[PDB]
Amino acid sequence: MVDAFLGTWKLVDSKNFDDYMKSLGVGFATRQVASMTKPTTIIEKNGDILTLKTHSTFKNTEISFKLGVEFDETTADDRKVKSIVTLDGGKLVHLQKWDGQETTLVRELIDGKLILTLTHGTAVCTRTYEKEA
Ligand SMILES: CCCCCCCCCCCCCCC(=O)O
Repeated sequence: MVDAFLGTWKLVDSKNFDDYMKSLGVGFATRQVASMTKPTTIIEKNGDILTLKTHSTFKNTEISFKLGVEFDETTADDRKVKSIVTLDGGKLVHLQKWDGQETTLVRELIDGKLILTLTHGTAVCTRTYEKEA
């Protein structure tokens, strides 16, 4: 179900990421470096466990989860959240909850590119990844 998302992906476009980070309370210096960073995202499965790595010259993260099963997560900006990832309309939807707040990280495939839409508050960021061979 999740197989077309699997592999290694490289950031090739970013819109409104500063808006998104600022909504989350990320400090100006972190936003400044992040705005010039191009992460690599690696999505792997082993049975129904998915592992999603984000690698960069600035911050690295890694999460493992089962679709539809809540997990604890500590984000790149150091939020401690309750998370769930599910498939919805063919999109990989990651919902994070903390302190009554929520953010969604939605991944979809369009013309072979991986489009990540990040929403928090009114901020909507779109980041595009292309697949590495
Ligand atoms: C990984 C780049 C550094 C961002 C660090 C501070 C903001 C983190 C915000 C939450 C995570 C965003 C992930 C964006 C993405 O995977 O392209």
